[PDB]
Amino acid sequence: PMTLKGLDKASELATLTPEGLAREHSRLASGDGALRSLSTALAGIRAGSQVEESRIQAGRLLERSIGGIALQQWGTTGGAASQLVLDASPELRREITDQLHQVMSEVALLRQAVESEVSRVS
Repeated sequence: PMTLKGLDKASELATLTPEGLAREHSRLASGDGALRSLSTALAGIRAGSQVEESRIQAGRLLERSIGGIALQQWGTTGGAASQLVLDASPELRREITDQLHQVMSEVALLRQAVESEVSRVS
């Protein structure tokens, strides 16, 4: 459940911005960071879900290249994503954001899958 919460914050990533991209990134990449939690929440599902699909779906995302930078990057500072943003700002926020929103879309598929497993337990 806690892992899902981490992914829940990812919902904000779908509403990321350019201004916050430079700032939110740092914060979103900090403790509890929605950007960082997104990557963590995903990893949590990889070993949090009792379905190979959850891990496969999560893994595929964790291995996915967001904004041209691995997703695992759009969830931590000092990565390639940081450099990617260092270049594009207004456009990145447009494309990167558009991609982020889409990234969460797929996460919802895996997310719901996890809830289904934890739900079935009930």
